[PDB]
Amino acid sequence: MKLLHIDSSILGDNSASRQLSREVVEAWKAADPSVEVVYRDLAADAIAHFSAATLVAAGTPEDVRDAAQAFEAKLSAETLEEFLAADAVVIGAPMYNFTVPTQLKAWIDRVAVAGKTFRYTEAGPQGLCGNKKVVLVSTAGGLHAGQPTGAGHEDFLKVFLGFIGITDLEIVRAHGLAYGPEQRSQAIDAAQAQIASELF
Amino acid sequence: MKLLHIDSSILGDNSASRQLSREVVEAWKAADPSVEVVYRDLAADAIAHFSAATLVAAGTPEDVRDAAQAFEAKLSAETLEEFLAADAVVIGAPMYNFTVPTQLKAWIDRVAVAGKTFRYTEAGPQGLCGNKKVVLVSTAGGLHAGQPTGAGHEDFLKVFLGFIGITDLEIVRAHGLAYGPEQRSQAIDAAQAQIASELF
Repeated sequence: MKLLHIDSSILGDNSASRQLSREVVEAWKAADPSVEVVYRDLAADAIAHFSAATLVAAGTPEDVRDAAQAFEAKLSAETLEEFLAADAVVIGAPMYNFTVPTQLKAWIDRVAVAGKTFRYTEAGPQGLCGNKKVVLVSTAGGLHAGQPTGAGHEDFLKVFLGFIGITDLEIVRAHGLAYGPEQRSQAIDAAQAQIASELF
Repeated sequence: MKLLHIDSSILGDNSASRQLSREVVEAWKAADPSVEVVYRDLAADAIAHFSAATLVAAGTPEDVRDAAQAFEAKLSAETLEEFLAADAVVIGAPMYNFTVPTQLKAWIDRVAVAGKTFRYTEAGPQGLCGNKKVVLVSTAGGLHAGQPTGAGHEDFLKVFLGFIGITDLEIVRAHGLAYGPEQRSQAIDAAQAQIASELF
C-alpha cells in the first residue's frame, strides 16, 4: 500500500511533529515492510496560496494556458493525484497561532476537490476517501484539546477529514510542549508510547 | 481614528465579503467623516507563508541580512506596524475549506507578535489590543455557525482575536450563500440591514 508522509512544521530539526511523524512512518514500515512511502515536506516546498489564478487556471484549457496557469494547474493536479493514490496518510500538524500552518492548509485547498475527494449529491455532499487511513500527528505549545481554544487546530482538522469521508483516523498528540522541558519530554514520551503499542 | 480595511476573498467582484466589507467601511466613513482608511487586499497582494526564513530573518541583525531576509523582515514589520496603528479593523473573512483563507492566516501570523499584540506574563499571556474595535465580515456557502463544522472559521477567529485582547467585536454574517440565489440574496440583505441600523 502507499503511505503519504506529510510534514508542515517550520522548525526543521527542532520540530516535534517532524520527529513523531517520522517515528509513526518508521513504525509503519516495520509492521508492514511492503509499504511504499511518499514524502512531502509542505514547509520546505511550500504550495502557493489557493488564489484567483488557481481558479482561472483550472477553467482554462491546457492548450491556452500561459506559464503561470500551467504552474497552478500542474500544482493542483500533482498534489491531488498524490493524495488520491495514497492509501494511508501521516500528517504532521503543529498549531501555529491557534490553527494549522498555512503550508498545511494550502495543501488542504488542493486536495479538497469536488468529484474527486468529495462530491455534491442531490442528497448533499459526501466524502469519497473512506478507504484511506489517516494518522494525525498533533503538536502544540499549550493544552487546548477539548477546549474552545483548540477549535482551529484539531477540531478543524477533524471537520475537514470527516468531510472528505475519512473514518479511520488516529491522533498522535503531543501538547503542552511550551510548559518546560519536563512536560515537553513526557508529552513526547507518551506520544512515542502510543506509537509503539497503540497504533499497530 | 485609523480604520484598517482588510479583504481576503479570491473572488474579486463576485465576492460577498468584499462587498460587505466595503459597505461596512463606507457606513463607517459616513458616521465619522474624520476616519482615515487604510486598505490591504490580502488576496491581490498575498503575504508569504510564515516560514523558517521568516524566523531566521527576525533573529538576524539588519546589517547582516541578505535580500530575502530583508524582504521577510520588512514584510513582518510593515504588517505588524500597520495593525498596531489601526484603531479599528474591518476584516473580510470567507470560509474556504472549513476555515479562513491562507491569505488571511498569513496576515494573522504577522500580527500575532509577543511584546506587541500580546505578551507572556509570569501570570500567563494577555492581549494588548483591547482598545481596537473589530468588525468581522463572515461569509460562507453553508450554515455552520454554532455547529462543529464552524470550528475553523468563526470559532477560530474569535479565539485569535480574544487572545490578542479584542473585546469590542462585531460580526456581520452572511452565510448559507451556496443554497441558491434567494437564500443568498436574503443573507446579504440581512447583513446590509445589520450594517445600516445595528453597527453605528
